[PDB]
Amino acid sequence: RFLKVKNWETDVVLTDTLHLKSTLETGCTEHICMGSIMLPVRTKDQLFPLAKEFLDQYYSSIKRFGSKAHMDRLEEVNKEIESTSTYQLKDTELIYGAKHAWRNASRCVGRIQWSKLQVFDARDCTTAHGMFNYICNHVKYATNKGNLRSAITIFPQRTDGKHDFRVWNSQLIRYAGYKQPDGSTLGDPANVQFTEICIQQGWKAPRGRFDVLPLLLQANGNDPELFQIPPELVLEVPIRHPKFDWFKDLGLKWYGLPAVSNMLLEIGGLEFSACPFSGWYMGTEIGVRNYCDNSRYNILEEVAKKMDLDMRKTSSLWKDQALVEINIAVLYSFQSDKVTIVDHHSATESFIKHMENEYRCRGGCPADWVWIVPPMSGSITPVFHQEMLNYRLTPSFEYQPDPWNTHVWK
Amino acid sequence: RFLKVKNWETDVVLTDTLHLKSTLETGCTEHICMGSIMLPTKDQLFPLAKEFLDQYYSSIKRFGSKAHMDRLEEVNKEIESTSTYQLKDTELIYGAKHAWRNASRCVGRIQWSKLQVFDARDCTTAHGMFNYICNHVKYATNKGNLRSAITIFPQRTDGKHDFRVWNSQLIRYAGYKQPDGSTLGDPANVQFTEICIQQGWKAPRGRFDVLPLLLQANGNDPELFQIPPELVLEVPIRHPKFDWFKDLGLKWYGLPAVSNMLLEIGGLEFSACPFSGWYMGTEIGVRNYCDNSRYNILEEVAKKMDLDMRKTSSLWKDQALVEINIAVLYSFQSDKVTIVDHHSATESFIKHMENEYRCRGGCPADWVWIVPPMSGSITPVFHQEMLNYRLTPSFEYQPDPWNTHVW
Ligand code: HEM
Ligand code: HEM
Ligand SMILES: N=C(NCCC[C@H](N)C(=O)N[C@H]1CN[C@H](C(N)=O)C1)N[N+](=O)[O-]
Ligand SMILES: N=C(NCCC[C@H](N)C(=O)N[C@H]1CN[C@H](C(N)=O)C1)N[N+](=O)[O-]
Ligand SMILES: C[C@H](O)[C@H](O)[C@H]1CNc2nc(N)[nH]c(=O)c2N1
Ligand SMILES: C[C@H](O)[C@H](O)[C@H]1CNc2nc(N)[nH]c(=O)c2N1
Ligand SMILES: OC[C@@H](O)[C@@H](O)[C@H](O)[C@H](O)CO
Ligand SMILES: OC[C@@H](O)[C@@H](O)[C@H](O)[C@H](O)CO
Ligand SMILES: [Zn+2]
Repeated sequence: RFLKVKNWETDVVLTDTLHLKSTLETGCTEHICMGSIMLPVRTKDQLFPLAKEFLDQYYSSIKRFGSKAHMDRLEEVNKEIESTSTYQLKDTELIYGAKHAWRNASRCVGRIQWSKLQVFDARDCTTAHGMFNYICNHVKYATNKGNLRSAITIFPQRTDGKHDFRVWNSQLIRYAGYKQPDGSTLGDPANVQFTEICIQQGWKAPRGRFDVLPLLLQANGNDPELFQIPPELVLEVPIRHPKFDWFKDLGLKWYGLPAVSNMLLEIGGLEFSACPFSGWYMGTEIGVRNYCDNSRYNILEEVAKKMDLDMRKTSSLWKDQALVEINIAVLYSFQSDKVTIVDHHSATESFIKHMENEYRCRGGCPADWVWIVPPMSGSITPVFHQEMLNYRLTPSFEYQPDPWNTHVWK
Repeated sequence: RFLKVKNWETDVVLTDTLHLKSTLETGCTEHICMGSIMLPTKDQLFPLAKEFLDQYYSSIKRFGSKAHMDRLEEVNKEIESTSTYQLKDTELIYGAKHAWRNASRCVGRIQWSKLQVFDARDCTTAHGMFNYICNHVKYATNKGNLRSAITIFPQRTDGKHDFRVWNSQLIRYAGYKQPDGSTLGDPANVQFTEICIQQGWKAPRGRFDVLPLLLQANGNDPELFQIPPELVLEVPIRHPKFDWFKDLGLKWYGLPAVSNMLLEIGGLEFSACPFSGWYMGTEIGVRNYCDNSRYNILEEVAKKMDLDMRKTSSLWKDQALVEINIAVLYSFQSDKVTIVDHHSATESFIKHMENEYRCRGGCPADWVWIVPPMSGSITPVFHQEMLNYRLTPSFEYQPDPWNTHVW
C-alpha cells in the first residue's frame, strides 16, 4: 500500500511506504482519532522475533544482509536468549539502535541531526555513584562550553523488572518548584512533586526561583540516591532583550542543556529504562512554553505591563505582542552568550528538508503534526502546511511511568 | 470504550461516551494516524433515515411515541414508493443545526443552536438561487451585526439534477496570473476566476475584485450573477498606530460564507447549502494575508516597520504577523462589523466543550483545525486533548463541480 502526503503551500506530494513496517499501535481506530491525546519483563517467546527484526534491519543498513556474519549473529543471539532469556547488544548495534530511536521519534522536529549523535555506553555501570559520574561526563561533553553536541548515555537494560536503572529526574537539569502555604508557587510549577521527593530524600532546598535540582539516581533496582551536579558544569543564560533594558530586571534565565532523562529506549526487544539524551533548544520551548504557559513561569502579564500594552481587552493582542518580545529575548540572549539554540523558523525549515530527504532515501518519515508545529506563529512556519503520517517504528523512545509510583522501597 | 480527555493546563478530565454513536470512518487505523491530512439505494436510505428520526424524536422527548412510530413508517413507505423522502420543516432545522453542532473543525460551535435556517427547497432555477442568496447575504450581514444562517436548496435526486454553488464561498476576491509570472489578487481563486472569465464575466483586473456567483440549478449549466455591490460589506484595513498601514491598500469582506460543502441529514444529500457566521480574526490576518500562497504580505509589512529581515532569529515575521492581526481586528471593530479574536473564540470553545460533555456525553473536535494559526499555546485549546470522530447530520466535502459537470 502507498500513502500520499501533500504540502498545501508548495503542492509537493510525497509517497510513503515506510509505514508498512510499522508494528506498534497508535491509539486511533478506523472510527476515532486520538492524534491530540498526550499518552494514548518480556518472554523468550516474544523476544527473539523482536531481536531478529532489529538485526535484519541493522545488517541491511551495513549492506551485509544474508552474510555469514549476519547469520552467525542471529544464531549467537538465539542461543543466548534460549540460554539466558535475554541477550547483549554489540557496541555497534547499540549505536545504530540509539540513532534510529531518534530518527524514528515522530514528535521531534530536530531529527535532521539524527546521524550525529554521540553515544556513551554506560552498560558496565553498577551503582548510583557510578551513574552520577557518567551523567557528569555527559553534561560536560554535551555542553562543550556552549557549542552543544547531541549525546545519549545508556545504562544497563532491564532484566527481571526488579533491578531497573532509573534517573528519577524528568530532565538532567531543571529548576525546583515549591508550593507555598498561600497556594502560590515559587520556581517552576512543573517540578513541585519531584522537588518534594528530593527534599524528603534529604535535599536542602535553597528555595529560590531558579534552583537547579539535584539528581536522584536509581541503580540496579535499589532505592535512589541524591547528587548535586557540579555548578561549574551547569551552563545558564541570563535573559535580556536587545531593545528593552528593563527586561534583564525581570530576573529571568534558563539552563542551556535540554536533557530528557525519563524515557525508555527500546532496541531489539531490549528495554533501557535509563537513557538520558540531549541536543539543544528550539527557542519557543523556553520563550513560549516554559515562560508563558499559565502553568509554568507565567510571565505574560508582567512583561505586558512593562511594555505598557492595552491589557483591558484581548483584542489588542497584548499577549501575542509580549510573547514575541520574550522569544526575541531568549534567542538574542543565547546567541549573545554563544550558546547553541535554534529559532522555530530555521528548525521547521530544516525539518521539511529532512522530511523530504527521508521520504526519498527511506520511503517515509513518521511525524506528529500536533507536536512538530511550533507553539507560536504556527502557520508562518512551513510545517503547518505539511500533511504528515504518524506511526511507530522501532527502535524507539517511549514513555514510562514515573518511578515513585512503581518503585518498591527497601 | 469510555474514553477520557484531559486539559493539561487545568487538569480537568472529561469522559466521552458520544463517540460510541459514530458510524463514519476517520481515515486512521491502529497502525497509522492521519489526523493532519486535509482530505482523508433504498436499502441504504431507510436505516439512515431511521437513525436520524430516532435522534430527532429523542431530542423532542417523544422517543418511542406513536408520533415517532407513525413518522418512521410514513418515511419508510415513502422511500419504498418514491426511492427517497422529504424532511418536515422541523426535521430540516434540527438537522442543519446539528450538522453544525457536529462539525469537528469549527471553533465557534458554542453558537450552534442559534442558526437561522432558510428553506430553499422550492427553488427551481439559477435566478431563484441568486435571489435566495442575496436574501441570505443581506440577512446575515445585518448592517455589520452578523447573524449565522444557512440556505438549503433542493436535495439530490439521481445525481444529474444537482443544485450547486460553484463558488467556494458566496463572497471571494478574484485571482489572475499576470505576464510577470506573478499573481494579481487572491491566488487561491485563480482557477475559479478563469472559469468565470471564460463563462462571460468581465474582470476589473484589480487586487480585490468581488467574484460573481456561478449558480447551477437542477443539473443545468451554471449562470453568472453580480451580487449587488451594496450587499457586499467590506472593511478597509488600517492600523491603530501605523498610519502607513492604510497605504498597503488592504481590505477584506465581512461575511465568511462557505458555499461548496454538502449537508447530509437522515441520508438525504443537500449539495447546495451555503452557510455563514462571522470571522475569527486570525482567518484573515494570519492565513489570507500572510500565507505564502495567499496575499503573502509579510515582507511588505516588515519593510514598512523597518525590521531587521537579515536573520530569521530577529523574529521579524512574527512581529509583523502580530501587527497585521491587530490591524484586522481594529478595522472590523472600528467599522462595527462583527469579528472575534482567537483568545475569545477559543475560550468560548472550551466552555462549549464542557457544556457538550456534560449534556451530550462529548464533542467531536479536530485539534489540528481548532488551534489558531498563531500563538497556539497561549490559547486554552492547545492544552486541551480532543477526540475526533464523525457524527451525522454533517457537513462534508464534495468534488468541485467543474470536474464533474457535463455541459
Ligand atoms: C539537536 C537538537 C534537537 C532539537 C532542536 C530538538 C527539538 C525538539 C523539540 C522542540 C521537541 C518538543 C519538545 C517539547 O515540546 O516538549 C522534541 C521532542 C523530542 N525529541 Fe528532539 N530535539 C533535538 C535533539 C534530540 C535528541 C538528541 C533526541 C534523542 C536522541 C531527541 C528525541 C526527541 C524525542 C523522543 C522527543 C519527544 C519527547 C516527548 O515526547 O516528550 N531530540 N525535540
Ligand atoms: C458564528 C461564528 C463562527 C465562527 C467564529 C466560526 C469559526 C470557524 C473557523 C475559524 C473555522 C476554520 C476555517 C478555516 O480555517 O478555513 C471554521 C470551520 C468550519 N465551520 Fe465554523 N464558525 C462559525 C460559524 C459556522 C456556521 C454558521 C457553520 C455552519 C452552519 C459552521 C461550520 C463550519 C465547518 C463545517 C467548518 C470546517 C469547514 C472546512 O472544512 O473547510 N461554522 N469555523
Ligand atoms: N530540545 C529538546 N527538547 C525536549 C526537552 C525540553 C522540553 N521543552 C520539555 O520540557 N519537555 C517535557 C515537558 N513536556 C514533555 C511531556 N511529555 O510531558 C516532556 N531536547 N533535546 O534533546 O534537544
Ligand atoms: N468563519 C468561517 N470560516 C470558514 C470560511 C473562511 C475560511 N477563512 C477559509 O478561507 N476557508 C477555506 C480555505 N481553506 C478551507 C479548506 N477546506 O481548504 C476552506 N465561517 N463561518 O461560517 O463563520
Ligand atoms: C493536548 C495537546 O496534545 C498537548 O497540549 C500537546 C500539543 N502539542 C505539543 N507540542 C509540543 N512540542 N509539546 C507539547 O508539550 C505539546 N502538547
Ligand atoms: C496540512 C495541514 O493539515 C493543514 O495545513 C491544516 C492545518 N490546520 C488548519 N486549521 C484550520 N483552521 N484551517 C486550515 O486550513 C488548516 N490547514
Ligand atoms: O514534578 C514532577 C513532574 O515533573 C513529573 O511528574 C513530570 O510530569 C513527568 O516526569 C513527565 O515529564
Ligand atoms: O480557484 C478555485 C479554488 O478556489 C477551488 O479549487 C477551491 O480550492 C475548492 O473549492 C476548495 O475550497
Ligand atoms: Zn488519528
